[PDB]
Amino acid sequence: PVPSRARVYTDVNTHRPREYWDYESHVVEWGNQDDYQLVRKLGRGKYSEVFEAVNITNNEKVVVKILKPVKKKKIKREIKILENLRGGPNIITLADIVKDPVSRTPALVFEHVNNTDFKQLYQTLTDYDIRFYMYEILKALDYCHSMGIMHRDVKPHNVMIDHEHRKLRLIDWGLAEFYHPGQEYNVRVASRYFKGPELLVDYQMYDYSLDMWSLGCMLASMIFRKEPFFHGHDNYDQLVRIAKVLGTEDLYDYIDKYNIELDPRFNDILGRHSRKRWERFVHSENQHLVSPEALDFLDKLLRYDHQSRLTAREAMEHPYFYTVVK
Repeated sequence: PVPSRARVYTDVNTHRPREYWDYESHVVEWGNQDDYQLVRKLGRGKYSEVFEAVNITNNEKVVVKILKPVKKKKIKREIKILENLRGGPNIITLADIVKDPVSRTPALVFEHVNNTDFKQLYQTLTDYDIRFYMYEILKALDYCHSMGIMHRDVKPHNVMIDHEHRKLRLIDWGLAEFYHPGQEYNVRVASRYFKGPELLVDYQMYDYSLDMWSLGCMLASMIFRKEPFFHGHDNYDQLVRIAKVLGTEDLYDYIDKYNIELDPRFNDILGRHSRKRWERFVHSENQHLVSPEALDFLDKLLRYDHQSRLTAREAMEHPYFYTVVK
């Protein structure tokens, strides 16, 4: 396996004090439990129950995430990432961190954002709406990459949209990591439909560009109205359905370039496939969302070679966003 480096923000953490990325030695400063009053449940998560609440101290609208017991190392990482990124554009802000003195169980308190069900939301988005919100997610990603942090779970579930106020937040940093040039990460880190080829072929020296693939998947679902775009049945099958769109030739070039040991179990399932034109996924029900610049932007995000992909700031430059600059 040939080593790899991020083309941007390569050395952010290299020139940052230990205290910035050494989340393990980070000490949490707790708030008061009794400062918060629960109002409504917002639904079950896999690792937390989420409640609508109010800070009775200053009457601020809050959301509290009551955590299920999980390894504390993981939550310390999330907290330190949240703290390092606070104030950033379209980054959810951690307001406070509290603990229940009777049950010991911790809970994270975030700013309230009024979220619309994304399933019904993408169904009504205008051409401008896709560009605008895409430009907003980009803001959060460039910011967080510039702070030496990969999100690693970019997907519609983790994007809070308040449509009436056209306000967007990137949430759920529980999988996020600090980028260190040369470091090998574990690849079991995204949601299936949003995993980058680098994860699926078990290439460990990845970077911020992973998020840009995921953001690519989101764009493909929005402009084509096919959510999710790559609907694989498992990790192996996920690559196959990517290969069915991007082609097997560029996939094999990708492994060769990085001297990747492709899992022997891929031998009978990949086959041969050609690069499809993006205009093939265009029909009369989604046509109004698709423009030449949209298809160019997408093609420059969905590529096997993670180094080839547009960086977040390079993506903000694209023709596709020329109207959303006002």
